[PDB]
Amino acid sequence: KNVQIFVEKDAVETSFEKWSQPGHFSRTLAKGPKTTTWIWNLHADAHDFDSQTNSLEEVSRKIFSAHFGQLAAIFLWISGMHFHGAYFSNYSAWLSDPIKIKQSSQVVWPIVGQEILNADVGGNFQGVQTTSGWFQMWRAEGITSEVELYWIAIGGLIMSALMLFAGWFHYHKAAPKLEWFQNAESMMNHHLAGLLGLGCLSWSGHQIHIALPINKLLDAGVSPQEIPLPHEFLINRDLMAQLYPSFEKGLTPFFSGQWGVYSDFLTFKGGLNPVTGGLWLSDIAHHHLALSVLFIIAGHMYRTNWGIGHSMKEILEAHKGPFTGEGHKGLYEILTTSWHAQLAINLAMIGSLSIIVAHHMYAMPPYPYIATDYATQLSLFTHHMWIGGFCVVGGAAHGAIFMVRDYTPANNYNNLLDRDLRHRDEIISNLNWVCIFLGCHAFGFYIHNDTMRALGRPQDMFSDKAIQLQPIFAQWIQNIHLLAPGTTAPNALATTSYAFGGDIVEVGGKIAMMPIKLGTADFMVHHIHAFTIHVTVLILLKGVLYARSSKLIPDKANLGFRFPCDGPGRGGTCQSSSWDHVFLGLFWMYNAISVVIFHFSWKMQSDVWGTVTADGSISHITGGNFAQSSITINGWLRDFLWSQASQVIQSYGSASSAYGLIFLGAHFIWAFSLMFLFSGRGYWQELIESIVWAHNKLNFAPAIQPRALSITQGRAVGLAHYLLGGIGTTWAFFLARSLSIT
Amino acid sequence: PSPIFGGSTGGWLRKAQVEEKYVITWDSPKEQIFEMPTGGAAIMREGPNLLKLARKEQCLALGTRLRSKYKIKYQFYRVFPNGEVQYLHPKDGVYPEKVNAGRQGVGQNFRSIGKNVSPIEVKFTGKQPYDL
Amino acid sequence: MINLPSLFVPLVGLLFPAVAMASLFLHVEKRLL
Amino acid sequence: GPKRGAKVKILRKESYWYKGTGSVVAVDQDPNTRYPVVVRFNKVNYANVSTNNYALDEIQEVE
Amino acid sequence: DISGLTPCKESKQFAKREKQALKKLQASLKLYADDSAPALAIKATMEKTKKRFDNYGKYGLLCGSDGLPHLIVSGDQRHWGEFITPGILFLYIAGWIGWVGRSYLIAIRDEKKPTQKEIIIDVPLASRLLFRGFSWPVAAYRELLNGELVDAAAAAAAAAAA
Amino acid sequence: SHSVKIYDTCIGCTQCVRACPTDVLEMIPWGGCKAKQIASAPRTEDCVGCKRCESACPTDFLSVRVYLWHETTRSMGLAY
Amino acid sequence: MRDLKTYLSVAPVASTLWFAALAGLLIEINRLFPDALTFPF
Amino acid sequence: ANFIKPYNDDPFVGHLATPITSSAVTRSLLKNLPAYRFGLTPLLRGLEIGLAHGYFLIGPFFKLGPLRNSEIALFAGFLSTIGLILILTLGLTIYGAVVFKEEKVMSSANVNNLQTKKAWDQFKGGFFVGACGSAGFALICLYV
Ligand code: CLA
Ligand code: CLA
Ligand code: CLA
Ligand code: CLA
Ligand code: CLA
Ligand code: CLA
Ligand SMILES: CC1=C(/C=C/C(C)=C/C=C/C(C)=C/C=C/C=C(C)/C=C/C=C(C)/C=C/C2=C(C)CCCC2(C)C)C(C)(C)CCC1
Ligand SMILES: CC1=C(/C=C/C(C)=C/C=C/C(C)=C/C=C/C=C(C)/C=C/C=C(C)/C=C/C2=C(C)CCCC2(C)C)C(C)(C)CCC1
Ligand SMILES: CC1=C(C/C=C(\C)CCC[C@H](C)CCC[C@H](C)CCCC(C)C)C(=O)c2ccccc2C1=O
Ligand code: SF4
Ligand code: SF4
Repeated sequence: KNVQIFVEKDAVETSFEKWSQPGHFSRTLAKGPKTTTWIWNLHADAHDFDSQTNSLEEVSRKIFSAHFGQLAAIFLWISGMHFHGAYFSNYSAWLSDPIKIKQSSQVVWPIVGQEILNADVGGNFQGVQTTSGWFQMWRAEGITSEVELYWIAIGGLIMSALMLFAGWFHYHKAAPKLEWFQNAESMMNHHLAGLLGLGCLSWSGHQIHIALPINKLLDAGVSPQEIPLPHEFLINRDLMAQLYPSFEKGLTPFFSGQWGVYSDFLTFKGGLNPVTGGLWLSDIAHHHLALSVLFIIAGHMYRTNWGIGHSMKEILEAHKGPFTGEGHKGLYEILTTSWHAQLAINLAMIGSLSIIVAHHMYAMPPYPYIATDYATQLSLFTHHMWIGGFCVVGGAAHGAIFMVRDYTPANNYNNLLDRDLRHRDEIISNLNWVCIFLGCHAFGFYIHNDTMRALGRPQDMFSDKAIQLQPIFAQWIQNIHLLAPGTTAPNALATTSYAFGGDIVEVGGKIAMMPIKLGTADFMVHHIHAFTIHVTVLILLKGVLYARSSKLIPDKANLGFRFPCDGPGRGGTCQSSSWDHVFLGLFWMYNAISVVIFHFSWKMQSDVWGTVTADGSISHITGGNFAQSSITINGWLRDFLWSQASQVIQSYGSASSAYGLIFLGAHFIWAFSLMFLFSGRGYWQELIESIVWAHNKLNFAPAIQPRALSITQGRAVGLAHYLLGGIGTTWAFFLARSLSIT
Repeated sequence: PSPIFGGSTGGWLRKAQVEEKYVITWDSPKEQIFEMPTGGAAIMREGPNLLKLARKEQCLALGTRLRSKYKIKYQFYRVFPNGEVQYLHPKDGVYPEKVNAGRQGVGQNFRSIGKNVSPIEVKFTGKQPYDL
Repeated sequence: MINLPSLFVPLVGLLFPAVAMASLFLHVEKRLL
Repeated sequence: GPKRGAKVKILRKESYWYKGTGSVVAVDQDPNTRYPVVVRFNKVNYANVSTNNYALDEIQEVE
Repeated sequence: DISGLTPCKESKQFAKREKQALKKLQASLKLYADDSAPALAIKATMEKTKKRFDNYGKYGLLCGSDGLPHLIVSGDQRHWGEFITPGILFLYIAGWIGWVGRSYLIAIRDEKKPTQKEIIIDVPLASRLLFRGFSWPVAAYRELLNGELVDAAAAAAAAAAA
Repeated sequence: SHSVKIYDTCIGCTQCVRACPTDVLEMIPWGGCKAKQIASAPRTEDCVGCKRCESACPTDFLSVRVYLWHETTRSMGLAY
Repeated sequence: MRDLKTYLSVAPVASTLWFAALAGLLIEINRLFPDALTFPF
Repeated sequence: ANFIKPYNDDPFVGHLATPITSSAVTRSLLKNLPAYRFGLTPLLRGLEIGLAHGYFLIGPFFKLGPLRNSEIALFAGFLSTIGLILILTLGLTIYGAVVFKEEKVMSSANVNNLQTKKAWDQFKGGFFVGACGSAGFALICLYV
């Protein structure tokens, strides 16, 4: 057998000795501090496990146990939330009337006049309005009572302590060997079939037996109280056959292969629930079933201990064309002997996933009563755009850490990796052009519109009334999705989303979904999206390809991943390291995602969101100003930023006045960053010397000598304040704007 | 006797045939793969090896990787467009890190650094404080 | 006269800089001078 | 002059440790050496260096 | 009075601020039933608010035409409670910290590893030192006229210039 | 070209010569210090100016010193 | 447990305990004697 | 099989011979363009080039012009193609006035060379004739 369990017993003694010696993990820091730079190095190097030991087995043991610690903090986080929903919320009052009661799971103490933050939300309750969608998620599970939330909170605490115990057990008591970690084919079979497959099967089981029948009674108008205990849905088929009259057959049409009997709970109707404005739970139960069969079957594609199956190595090595040379040879050693190469894939995938997740939750809203909560819709969408943005660049950082540290030329003669490095001047110069081509056109469309309008010539602007730029490719695709129910998807009753066209869904007088028409003002913005992604890719790609050498520095790989420069000769060598490429690309991701959430917040408010009256008279939030006000920069500056600021700037004395303070606080922090980004270290260290003198004059000085922040560190400070202040100012602007319109 | 390489776009430019170009020679006891300063990989040939580069640093960077990583030792040349060659590294066959009888003093101030003159003293002259 | 701005502004705005940018280019790129 | 183990004050102006005190470790008896005296310090400079060579006219003795 | 200001107990605009602040909380109070937790919280808030206006009225503070309290820092002894008396208080606590912290650095300086005791505090020693700064104006004065407060000019390193 | 000067506080520990990436400095015989060797700058025209030599010099202040000078194609560090 | 005591004496642990005790000092005084613009009380 | 090798069997030269660089299509196509054709006077080299450029520079001026919707939409833009060609020619005069050097020895056995001062002048004047003439040619072809 090749797949076995290898574990070392009693590997590391558990004592408080090392806790009292900061910097024990590295060879240079263990001597103790001499300057204040030591304190900074202590934190920057604490998780760099690769630079602490040379053994791959010891690095892998540290990573494994740290995953248990990360999960234990997530369980504690989840257990808190459920606890707040059970003791500091208005969940019951919300369940009885989820159109008038606003949501809240946080209560502040009254101590310095801050009680004003407890808003008058409803249901004889005062608290801070929360926009995480905990409530809607609980209704979809069929919660209905605070008691049930309490058990989740106790079970979250127990799981959290189980994780803490497992991470301690696997690092000190039962430390598993290197052979165990290097089992990719086994690991893939378990994550596909076990984690994802049995996860979707059991979840589907909860949805069919507990979540489906409770939701049917809530939707029909039954008060929570009259709904029976969830376990009573598991015992009496009489209760289950009244709602879905195919339980009288039981489980026999499943083993006879007559699955169309269950069309009561395995639907493919599409659209949304006219009552709640969320997806049909019956579609979601079918969704998890079809997934779980796919995941369990996919977890049999690899060979472990029995002959049958694929070896990952013979797959990749078979793929070689006459342009690619050796093709995929060597990518195994890479992806089974280096943790950096793994994160580079994984973070790029998980970050892309969170972006994908945010696009699908506003167009096909999966929870009930969430589509008309515009504060939740807006908050959840931007959040995943940010988390997606950070993880994507984080994949590119580890790709460049891999090229510097784990990459070897002898392991890769003439393969795809070796070949990319060989024409790296061609990838970068061609990308460079595509960037100069996309920016001059997409941003120059706005300038033209800014000058034409200012010169009194609107007849010559790129608009829906002048020179049109109609997005005909995306309009063509919308028609296909609209005509799809019946033809291309003959068993589908309605379209996947109403964005491609169809009818208007409304819950409580508010609009949940509407067709989203695309015109030339849409078209122009989509290129800005195109353009800012291509530039971000230009910086990160360049950092990975030139991580080891350049024409400028031939021995860049000997200097390391993150070095400040190679001196003021050879012209300027500042920011040549691949860490500095990651540093620059963080500012672009920021630039790119900011335009995305600006585009989403304004298009939804202009052309979807709003209320209605008799004869379907739709009144939008900003009244349809999107086709003729977003084609110029002045229109974006005056109608989006200036007009919609009125809430956050007039929030004083109200319950949303914390958003006005955090608004100013983040404008302050953002400006504070510019002191670190524009200046440099040797002006600050001379400044410290005059200060130290005033201390020496008075007979005292710290024995840990004060030293200015280093070149690399002064950049990482200025970037962290730039993001914090920038994202924060928008955070405060988005919530005080959307709480006032929801 | 050029090593085994499939080519790359990071090689020499016009500067080579118009301005000075550099070659480097080394002797290897066996066939081993090394990293190119302008390219990712290449197999060196047993016996003498000849490589053409565009900068002195690129040539010297390869030497450093050939020294403490493979235990071998090399010669640098400057080649002009007309055809005149120059012999550069090592200057006198002996490495610059090891003292060799016969070398001379170039560019040495016979005092410590705090002993330089004020810039107002050398006013209106065509020099500098560190050239006195 | 009242007809003067439609004569000078193309001359000053388009003609003078095109001659001046041409003149400086020749001077900057001239080897023995 | 100093001996081995004497505590001196640096009088070099461009030294990191001007007007500062420290301890003589070795004095080269050969007078061809221009800076014969190794003086050690307990605080490091900006390059994290702990010692330096000096001449006899650049150090003062404390008591 | 000073600057044409009026005292707050006699300001017509300070009284209007008191009424409108109470009216705002009463109109929020009417939407709740009398025994419930939101009605008891807003009733306690109007007591806190009403005590805030009463306190200022007799405080002896000065109001303007805006109706807000103003502070006088010329040095008048009649408005001492505004700056002098809380000023002397802060000086006592700020000079207490600086004195005590300096005692610590000077104490652990004569040692093998002084830097070790700045990242990892000798707490028994630190605790002792922290409370010896209660008589700092006497202790900082004894060292000034001793020679142990300020060092000599030949003990400070100086930049090449001077 | 750039200017590289070498002062008499040089203790001759060869660390600048081992750090130079373009072979500008070398060690020569000298009778003024324990190691009887001083650094020398015979080929300052290959000097790119990156100052790696000064980051390696242990004396305080430095024995080796680089001063910015007129730039050629060699000190600009161009491969074109 | 002389090593846990040295761990509790490290600068960031002492800083959070000292601040926690000192923030709560100011919060408690502002709970009993609130709104003290000046000495007037 | 390998479709990528070092250009001209020189592995250290910084170029790659791919089917975009050196294939039978791109070889025969580039060898017959007027900037690289064997047997052309430098006037003729500039004439052709100019003949093919002035003809399509017309288009964006006549269609997306400031006076595109007027009865003098064709005139407006043709004039502005001539003004574009005057700027381009001006860039050709100054480039050759500085890149090439005057010849001492009347010795001239290659009067055909393009990369010289005398021929560049002929090449520059041929560009101006062919581009103003092709601007006028589709003035006739569009007036229909
Ligand atoms: C809003 C942005 C911003 C801010 C806040 C500062 C702040 C500062 N800069 Mg500046 N700087 C900026 C932008 C900014 N910079 C930009 C764009 C540049 C161009 C690169 C520079 C370039 C620059 C240089 C060259 C110099 C400064 C200096 C200073 C300091 C001036 C002294 C001072 O104001 O003490 C007050 C301290 C602050 C305002 C920092 C905020 C501290 C907060 C947390 C205090 C909160 C208030 C209150 C005390 C709360 C009590 C605390 C609690 C624990 C009880 C201070 C740290 C000089 C300096 O360092 O001299 C001392 C200096 O020489 N900066
Ligand atoms: C069916 C088997 C199975 C399952 C479910 C998992 C599940 C997981 N593995 Mg894993 N693994 C397996 C087999 C399995 N592995 C094998 C055989 C190997 C050796 C090749 C590995 C080697 C491995 C490594 C090296 C790492 C993981 C990690 C992880 C976690 C990924 C993070 C995540 O998505 O959190 C989702 C979290 C949850 C779903 C919570 C579940 C918490 C526990 C574990 C419950 C599962 C136990 C049991 C099946 C539940 C029974 C339910 C009951 C009602 C019947 C996840 C908990 C990573 C990790 O985080 O480690 C800590 C990691 O670094 N695995
Ligand atoms: C699963 C995700 C993941 C993992 C495991 C790692 C792991 C690692 N990364 Mg990495 N990284 C990630 C995501 C990840 N990263 C992402 C998303 C990015 C892009 C932003 C990066 C960018 C990145 C760079 C650029 C570098 C690393 C480095 C490292 C290594 C050492 C990290 C360390 O010691 O930090 C210790 C941790 C800290 C010092 C914490 C500070 C975190 C910030 C400053 C505070 C956050 C603010 C907070 C959330 C809000 C504040 C609010 C305020 C009011 C208080 C380690 C291998 C470094 C390295 O050397 O690689 C080997 C390195 O140079 N990574
Ligand atoms: C508003 C501020 C601003 C602007 C305009 C730019 C502009 C640019 N940056 Mg950026 N950059 C900025 C802030 C800005 N940056 C900041 C704050 C940072 C610090 C983090 C950086 C860091 C940075 C890096 C690291 C990179 C860039 C890149 C680029 C270039 C993108 C290519 C392109 O489309 O150019 C086209 C020009 C524009 C989009 C702007 C003007 C558009 C005009 C109006 C249309 C055409 C005009 C025409 C040509 C001339 C006619 C007018 C004239 C006759 C008067 C471009 C020059 C990237 C690059 O060079 O890749 C190619 C790159 O890698 N920048
Ligand atoms: C780059 C962005 C951009 C674009 C696309 C336009 C587009 C336009 N502007 Mg402009 N404009 C811009 C930026 C831009 N503007 C900026 C930044 C400003 C502010 C300074 C202005 C200010 C401005 C004014 C004041 C005016 C215009 C006008 C115009 C119009 C005509 C211009 C014209 O005839 O040019 C000539 C065009 C060309 C010579 C086209 C060359 C490009 C060709 C097609 C490229 C072909 C590439 C080809 C595919 C390569 C493959 C070859 C291979 C197949 C062999 C046109 C709609 C005028 C108007 O009336 O508007 C209607 C006008 O009066 N613009
Ligand atoms: C300050 C000086 C200045 C002046 C006087 C002008 C004048 C003009 N511009 Mg211009 N421009 C300038 C600066 C200036 N520009 C700058 C700095 C920019 C870049 C930001 C632009 C960008 C710009 C654009 C994008 C456009 C103009 C256009 C125009 C024309 C106005 C529209 C119209 O009715 O013409 C309509 C034009 C005609 C009816 C025919 C005019 C044909 C000309 C006069 C032929 C000139 C021939 C001659 C050989 C030119 C030699 C040039 C050189 C040697 C000096 C007019 C000729 C528009 C244009 O060219 O229209 C086609 C146009 O699209 N301008
Ligand atoms: C929310 C939450 C929670 C909770 C959770 C839970 C409650 C879970 C559950 C879960 C579950 C409760 C699961 C279940 C599972 C089950 C399963 C998964 C089953 C399966 C089975 C099967 C698969 C079968 C098979 C078969 C057949 C069909 C036939 C033949 C025979 C056999 C046996 C083979 C916690 C506390 C953690 C924390 C916080 C959060
Ligand atoms: C798109 C595309 C393409 C391309 C194409 C092209 C690019 C074309 C061009 C074309 C052109 C661009 C053409 C031109 C033409 C021209 C002409 C046709 C001219 C004419 C002229 C004439 C005939 C003459 C004139 C004159 C003179 C010179 C003198 C005076 C008199 C006259 C006026 C007569 C391809 C194939 C790749 C592929 C597909 C796509
Ligand atoms: C200001 C600045 C410094 C000076 C900053 C230093 C020396 C760091 C000071 C951090 C202190 C010591 C940490 C403690 C923070 C404050 C004592 C408390 C502020 C927090 C409030 C909320 C209380 C640099 O060292 C530097 C280096 C390189 C580029 C730019 C710069 C730069 O801009
Ligand atoms: S400046 Fe750089 S290249 Fe010049 S001698 Fe010093 S280390 Fe060598
Ligand atoms: S200059 Fe510095 S590195 Fe060079 S020999 Fe002297 S002490 Fe050593």
